[PDB]
Amino acid sequence: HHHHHHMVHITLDRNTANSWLIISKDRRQVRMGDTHQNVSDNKERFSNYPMVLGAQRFSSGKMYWEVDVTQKEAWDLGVCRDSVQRKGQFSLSPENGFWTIWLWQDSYEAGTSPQTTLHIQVPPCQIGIFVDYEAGVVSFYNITDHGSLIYTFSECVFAGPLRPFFNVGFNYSGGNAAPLKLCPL
Ligand SMILES: O=C(COC(F)F)N1C[C@H]2CCC[C@H]2C1
Repeated sequence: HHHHHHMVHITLDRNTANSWLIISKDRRQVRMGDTHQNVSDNKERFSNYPMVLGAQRFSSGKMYWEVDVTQKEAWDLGVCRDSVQRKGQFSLSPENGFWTIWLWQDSYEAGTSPQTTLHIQVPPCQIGIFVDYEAGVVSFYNITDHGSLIYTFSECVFAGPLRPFFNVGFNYSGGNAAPLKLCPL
């Protein structure tokens, strides 16, 4: 792909984080803590899952960023509407305002309803995410495999401002403690 020139500097929004997340000082890395991180509750925080949003809001244009997923067993990545549900249980789907892929139990899937199997020969250590607001496109790229396409959501109905979306996953296994990291431009 040739989307690298639309690179944007994403930072994480502490106020949206689940209360167990630890966001680095530079707001570029997030991981699961082993306990509540001693913050007050607020209506923005994802309550049920280890999720956080980027601070940036996008309503036009083309945007690209990269995320490091090295040695994680489980995670979700993509974009979502600014007005997604924060509290209780929900599925990741375009109907609920999410355009995402994930790793879970040694398989990669796109967050369609129902979910779509992905065909990845080279397990990615870094994922590129491209959004074309006007075209209604969200695409995912395998940076470890020379930028190969993973998945394209097209005919997207955003229906609002978009925010970068992250889920570090639970760590029931003890094998999923590693952070998500926003990679330098
Ligand atoms: O955004 C989409 C589909 O495009 C892309 F995601 F593949 N949508 C929005 C959802 C609400 C109506 C049915 C669902 C279709």
